[PDB]
Amino acid sequence: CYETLWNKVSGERLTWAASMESLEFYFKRVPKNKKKTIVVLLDELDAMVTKSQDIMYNFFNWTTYENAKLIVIAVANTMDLPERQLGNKITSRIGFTRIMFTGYTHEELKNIIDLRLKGLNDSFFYVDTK
Amino acid sequence: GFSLLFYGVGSKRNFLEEFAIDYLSPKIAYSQLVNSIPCLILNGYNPSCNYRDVFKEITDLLVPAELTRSETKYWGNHVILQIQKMIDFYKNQPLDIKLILVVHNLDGPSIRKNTFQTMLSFLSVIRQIAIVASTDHIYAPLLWDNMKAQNYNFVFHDISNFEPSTVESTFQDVMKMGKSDTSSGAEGAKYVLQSLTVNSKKMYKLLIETQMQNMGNLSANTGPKRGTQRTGVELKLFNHLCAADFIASNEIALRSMLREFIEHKMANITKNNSGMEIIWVPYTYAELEKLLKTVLNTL
Repeated sequence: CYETLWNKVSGERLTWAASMESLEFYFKRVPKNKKKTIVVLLDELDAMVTKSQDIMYNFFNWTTYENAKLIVIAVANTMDLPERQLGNKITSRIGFTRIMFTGYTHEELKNIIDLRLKGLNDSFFYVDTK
Repeated sequence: GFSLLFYGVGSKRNFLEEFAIDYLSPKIAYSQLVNSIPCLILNGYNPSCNYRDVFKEITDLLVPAELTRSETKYWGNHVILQIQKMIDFYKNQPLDIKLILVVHNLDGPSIRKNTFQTMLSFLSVIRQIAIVASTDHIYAPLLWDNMKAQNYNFVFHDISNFEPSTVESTFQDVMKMGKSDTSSGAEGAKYVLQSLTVNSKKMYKLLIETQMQNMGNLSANTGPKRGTQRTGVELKLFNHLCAADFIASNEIALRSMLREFIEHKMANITKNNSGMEIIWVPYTYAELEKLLKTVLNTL
């Protein structure tokens, strides 16, 4: 993820140990007039943090910087994944919002299925019989 | 060419380093005619005494010819195979003592192992280095067979002096009368924290608390598992943790106050299979939370 983020930012192909130093110099040292805001989506954040939890800290700590213009939308499965991996004092220092999506009710499933059938339900087709 | 073992009841430590430093080392140097012989002394009552770090020290003093490719025999042991190259080198050198290795408590907890004794026996064959050793345990001669007693060829001396052993009773808790498991090394770490800098204790407290987060996460187990590389903090993430709490100003001042824990083996630095440089504390989880409360959290 360090390689692919720094490649999308800069167009440069570096190794991962050179990409996180490239990103960390990018977010805290480079001025706000020279950069562009970056909205990165860390999708399925469970899979990145299973072995060493060094990867969830860096993306969240980069957002605490003043010069950084970084919005990490971190979508995962469980709600306690920040507090188990990082700890209590780190997840209070970052100060991120915390949304949970409850699974849909049965009346919400009906307004998904019948919403994808508005152009075809109760409608007329031309079928040839051969 | 005799190695020289001292046994008896009482501490032999103040005897051994007064004989080897004050008497022995100036008088070999005068008899070889300027500087004295280097006297590598070796605290074997320390349960963290590693044989690869001792052999790292000896090759800095002798500077031997390191081991060619035909001599490294398909995952051969480079520590043993370089001593055997060193014996064949020093069988033709002039008979001059140029190192005095002084082993306190040759039957101590980490040094009574078979790989340590095999190192020191083959190293005792070299007549250019003089072994001065000591033993406390009463079944200590059970530790050398006919091959190791040949390479050592000790002459034994009884020095009973009824000394207290107040330095040997530091790596091992005396309030518990000796059931402190003797091989932890964390009780001897408790003594080291008591006289440090407050900025060096705030770092080590931060290192303990962050690894204590990783042991309770990864193990999912109350029982005593001793902390290894998986639970350790990596070094570049640790620099961000101690810059927010104002311990270290940069990477170099962090590495300068880490290495004082590395030389005492209270913290280890090694790299994983990706290049992450992990820093980790070699103690169990129960010894890590006891140490956090008794010396570190009083501020």
